[PDB]
Amino acid sequence: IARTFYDGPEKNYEKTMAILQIEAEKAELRLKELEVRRLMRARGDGPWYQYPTIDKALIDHSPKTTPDN
Amino acid sequence: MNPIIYTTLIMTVMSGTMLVMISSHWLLIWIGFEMNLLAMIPVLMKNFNPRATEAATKYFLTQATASMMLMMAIIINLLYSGQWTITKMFNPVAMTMMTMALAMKLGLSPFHFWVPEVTQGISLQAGLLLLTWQKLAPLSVLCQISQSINPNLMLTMAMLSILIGGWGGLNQTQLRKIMAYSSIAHMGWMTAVLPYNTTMTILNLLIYITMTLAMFMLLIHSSATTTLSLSHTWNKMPVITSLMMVTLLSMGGLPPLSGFMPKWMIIQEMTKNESIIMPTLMAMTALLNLYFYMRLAYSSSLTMFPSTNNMKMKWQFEHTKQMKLLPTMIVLSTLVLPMTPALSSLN
Amino acid sequence: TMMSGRPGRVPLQFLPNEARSLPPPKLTDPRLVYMGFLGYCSGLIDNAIRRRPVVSAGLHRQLLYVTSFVFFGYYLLKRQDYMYALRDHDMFAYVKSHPEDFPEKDKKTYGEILEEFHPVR
Amino acid sequence: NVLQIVRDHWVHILVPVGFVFGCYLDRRSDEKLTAFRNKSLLFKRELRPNEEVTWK
Amino acid sequence: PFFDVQKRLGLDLDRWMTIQSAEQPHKIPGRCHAFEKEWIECAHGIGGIRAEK
Amino acid sequence: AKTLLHKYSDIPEGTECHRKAYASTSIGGATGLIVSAYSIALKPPASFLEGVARTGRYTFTSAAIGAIFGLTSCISAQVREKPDDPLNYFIGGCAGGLTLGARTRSYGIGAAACAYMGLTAALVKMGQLEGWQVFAEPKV
Amino acid sequence: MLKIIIPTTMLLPMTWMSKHNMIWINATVHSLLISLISLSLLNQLGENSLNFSLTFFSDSLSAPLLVLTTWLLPLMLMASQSHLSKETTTRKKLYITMLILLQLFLIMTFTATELILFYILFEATLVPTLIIITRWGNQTERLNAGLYFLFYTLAGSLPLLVALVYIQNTTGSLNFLIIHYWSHPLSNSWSNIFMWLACIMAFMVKMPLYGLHLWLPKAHVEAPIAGSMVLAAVLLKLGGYGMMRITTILNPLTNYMAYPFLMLSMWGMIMTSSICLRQTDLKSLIAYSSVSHMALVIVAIMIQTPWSFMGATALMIAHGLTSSMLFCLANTNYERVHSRTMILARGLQTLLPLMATWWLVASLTNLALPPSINLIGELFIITASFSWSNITIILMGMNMMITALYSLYMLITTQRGKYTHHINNIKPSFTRENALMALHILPLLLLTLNPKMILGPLY
Amino acid sequence: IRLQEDPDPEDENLYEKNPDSHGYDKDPIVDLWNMRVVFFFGFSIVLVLGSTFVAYLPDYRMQEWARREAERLVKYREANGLPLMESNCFDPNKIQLPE
Amino acid sequence: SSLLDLIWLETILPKTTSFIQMKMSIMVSNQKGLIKLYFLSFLITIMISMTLFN
Repeated sequence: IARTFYDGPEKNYEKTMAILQIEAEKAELRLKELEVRRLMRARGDGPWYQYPTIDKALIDHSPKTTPDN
Repeated sequence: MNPIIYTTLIMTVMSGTMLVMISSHWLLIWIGFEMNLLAMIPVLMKNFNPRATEAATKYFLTQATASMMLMMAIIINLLYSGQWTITKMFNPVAMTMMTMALAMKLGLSPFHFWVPEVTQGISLQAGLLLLTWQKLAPLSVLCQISQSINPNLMLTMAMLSILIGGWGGLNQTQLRKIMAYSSIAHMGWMTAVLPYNTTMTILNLLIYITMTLAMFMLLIHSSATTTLSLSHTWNKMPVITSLMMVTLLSMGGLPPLSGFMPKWMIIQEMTKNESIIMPTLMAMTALLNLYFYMRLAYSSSLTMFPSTNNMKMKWQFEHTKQMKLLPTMIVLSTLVLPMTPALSSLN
Repeated sequence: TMMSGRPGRVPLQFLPNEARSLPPPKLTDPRLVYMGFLGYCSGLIDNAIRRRPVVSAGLHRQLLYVTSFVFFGYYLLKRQDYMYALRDHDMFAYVKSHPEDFPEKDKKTYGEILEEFHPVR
Repeated sequence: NVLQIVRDHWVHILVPVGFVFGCYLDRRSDEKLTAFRNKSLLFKRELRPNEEVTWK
Repeated sequence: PFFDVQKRLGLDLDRWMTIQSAEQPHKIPGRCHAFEKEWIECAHGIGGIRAEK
Repeated sequence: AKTLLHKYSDIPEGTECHRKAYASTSIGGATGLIVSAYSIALKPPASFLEGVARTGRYTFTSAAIGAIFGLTSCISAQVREKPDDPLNYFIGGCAGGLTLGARTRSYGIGAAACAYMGLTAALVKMGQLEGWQVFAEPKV
Repeated sequence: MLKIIIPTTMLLPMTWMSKHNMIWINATVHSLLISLISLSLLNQLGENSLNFSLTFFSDSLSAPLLVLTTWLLPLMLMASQSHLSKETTTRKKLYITMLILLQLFLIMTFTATELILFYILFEATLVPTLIIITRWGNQTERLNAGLYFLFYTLAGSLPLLVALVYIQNTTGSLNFLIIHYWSHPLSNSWSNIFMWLACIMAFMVKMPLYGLHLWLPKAHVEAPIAGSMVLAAVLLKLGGYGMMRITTILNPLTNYMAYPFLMLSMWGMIMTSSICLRQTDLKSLIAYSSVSHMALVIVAIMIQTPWSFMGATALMIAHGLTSSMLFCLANTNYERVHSRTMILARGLQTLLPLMATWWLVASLTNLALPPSINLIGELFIITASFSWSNITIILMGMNMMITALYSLYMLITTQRGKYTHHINNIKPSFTRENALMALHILPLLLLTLNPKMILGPLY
Repeated sequence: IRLQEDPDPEDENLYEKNPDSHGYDKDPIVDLWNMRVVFFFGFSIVLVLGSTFVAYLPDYRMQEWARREAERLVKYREANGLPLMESNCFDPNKIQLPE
Repeated sequence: SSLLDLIWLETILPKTTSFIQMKMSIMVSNQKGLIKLYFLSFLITIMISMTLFN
């Protein structure tokens, strides 16, 4: 039965090790992502949560009728 | 109404919505809203009768009041900032006026009565267009201005919408009123998740639009506007009743159907923001929506109501007109839970 | 809006040029197979609603359903993968740029960590 | 005739081919988790001269 | 929500009317043209949060 | 609403039971006034006197519920010398529920209101202790 | 686990493409084949679980439940083919499809390695069950029964979803291995108390706990035979499996929050046995017996000792088999006389001898008769509760006495006495019914022969 | 009366048309083959083969291995005067208690 | 059986909750569809939003 239908314990042991490593890395990444999201929303110094501001290319710098702008 | 006039009015409604969704100027956004309302009124009044006229009158009055409040908010924001670009509004009073105007347009509680009244007044196609498009546009504006929305007011209106929709749908027996109260509850969910993740708001909007389109197309196919009228459909085409039962189960949020994904993602996102009481209450209140969905499902599909004698001739004849994309709507509203991580693409 | 307004984002662009540097989904992706399954279900529901033989009628229609669903699913998977990769890239860049906010911590073994013991009785 | 019998008894292969496909997919899933193969402290050993992997 | 068709196509439909420091007919200056220009140039390209702060 | 709520929070739990009762009565009166205004708007009375009577009944019931809740909670905390205890809030909530049942003259309504309001007030006290937030400020 | 999951997803097209007169034969044969294939999961390890992949894993607790589900499917097929002879071919195929979907969801539930996926699947088990009940039930009360069942379960389970997403946000993962290796003590606070309440209350409603059980008599009495068989055998064990899985992270708060649930479970076990003593309906009697047994399982899980978990697992398996057999016997007698009243049909011992023998064996296994696995599990739970406290022996003894009393009362009322004079449509027992009873009873005795296969990981 | 409803049909007996009926189906041949497949597969295959498979399942729980290991440890410890059961699961030298 | 299982355990959870939901549903849906009434409600809501929320 063991020869035909089943494999050695090494396979299950090392598959479990790999699965645990993957899941631990995913959990750490999730927590780090939450921290990064909180910091980015609080500060606004990263790529995320960059709410639009007025483009300065619209400003007309040609001389006006009034000298003091 | 002439078919050319009908199609140009539909195109004008869509043009107004697109103008709202692509404009960067508050005046142009208001113009889009006005054009949408102006072209929408005859669409409601297409099939002339006192009920259609009354529904159109009530809808016009509500939308005109909301548009006036929205323009006042725009003017007040201009006074304190001198800006027309649609960004975070610079005055809390202007923001409150804008939020109330957009909530009135969306039908959020306590501005909800016109939604069931108009939906019962107008036909099935008019109700479908109303719900879908007229929820599509103001939510776009709200998503644009989300960063300045007052969380307390928005969540209060959302919770009121959920409760009122659940209770109204619980009491009603007319299919159009049931659909209107379901729309109110789903709008409550979406606006509740709005001040946290507009992406989740858009996801819930897409799922709700798909489910509503499928349900309204099924109702058009069955030509039933009441519960008893729907109770005869099993004797003429039981496939439609079974598909509608599955869609109703999906709309209640039962796993593993598509309707569970919006509630699941909204609960997750709102919990990320250290809010537990609100997601728990919102999840528990949806049981009313599920209850009247199940009550409708008992009458139509899971049981067999008495029939009549001319149903034999109805058997002999065949359904001529076809509503394309109905199978696609039925599939997408029931079997897209495994494809959930596409919300990043939606992002 | 988290990733909206990201610098250098072209409006109305389903897939930017920088997405070409990512591994495309395999044609035998299980997500693509599920998309094809959804297309097949759509074809079956079409036949059932129109009162045709469910499995026999409209083989061309079923084929077009499956093909369209697979096509759109492939492009949707490409966009989803690109967005998730971009999120991870931005997160790692921010972690690199803010060491004060993300500092390394001393690692102590369970022989040094004191944990209270709660008996079960 | 054979053609009539097979037209009625062709469904009996579905569950067996599904079982075979499931076993194949189990093998494929296992082949993606070979990150600590022959690297666990408990089962680490030197390879035999005529084998490439400890388990498949 | 906001499909930036104007920026995608390079059009100009309402950005001319968005602000009072833009191109005005006969170069008529606004009442607060200099102040608006200073604020816009300060806030350009830093995001809403940093612009407000 | 914010002013009254922050006044009630400012008054300490185990002290100044008269002030606590006054603040709770004010909160209840405001709630009853809003409820009566909505009731008159949605379901108009047949006469001005009927409308005034309905407003008076609703406002007095709400104010009585608030006063009984505040008095019971403050007195219980004071006599037990155990502030920051949800049990006092539960007792006050059940007292308010019994007051509502007496006002509506229904034993079943009174019992259900006692149970539900006691649970709700206990939850409110637990939230005040633990920092629970209903309208959580956006983050992350 | 794909070698078991995919064959069911192939059973679906087989059912929908088979000929009209071969659907039952094909479904039964291939369900038995799938059960034989799923018997391989009983080869468990002594140190850790069987981790097939990142999504599915098997344990010494998951394996017996999976084998029970795979073995229970063909019995449901036999009973359904008994009572669905006049249905159209499409509706027969729909019923078989509902049963197949329920089995598939149960398999994925018991093999899910993550708490959120487990939640999704164990909630997905409601839809096929609700459809089966409210569509193929016989009485008018099937609609109300379905409403009660659905809303009890969902009102229990929604706070569980909130708790699971909150735990994911706080800790980073809902994977069971991660939450077991990285488990941290739960401090005594209102927040932790309410998290504990959410999880435990969801699973208690699923158990069901005493005071949260009305949906069980409503659904079990009014469901069809297959629905009643699956509701008691497997669907009741979702609560116990979840509580065994979820209590990893709830310590040491479980030592203090278990008192109300333990008191409810013990006293309600006594109360439901007493209710069984005075029941005028046979299906109701069996349903309340199920309530008592699951209350005992709740007691074992709450006291939470290695000796209690083994007894809990054994009692779950034994109760599943025994309840399925009792429901089948009651359904046969109902099909004879078209009524569920227990005293309507009597003298069945002298009208149907071998069926009386099946009744006797089922009643003997229902009460804890050694060396049956029912007795093994009950005795382990009683000993663990005795270690917990020394009046639990008083409560367990009272429960055992009333259990024997009502079991033998049911047996005597249904079988002994003189037959009803006017009931003359009791045909001889069918080969199908006798085979169903034999397939229900023989695995129970074989598991008695080999008991360590159903004692869980703690063995 | 308020409907045009069919009367409740009389219950049908399978033994009426087929005296030697196993109760599976109305058609005698299909009934017989359903009985044959159920009995053969279920009883023979599942019961006998699965029961002997479970009986002869390999000792993966390491009961025999644990017994042999315990025997070796008892032999070694009692042959050298060491305690049969250690008082500590871990090494106090490797455990650093706080001060 | 009667007093606890069939009467009071029914009265506490399933019957009281259902009765409350039915009463609230009747209260919400018992509207005569008068625009004057619910527009006055709108005015009250607007004033409450302007004053209470700050």
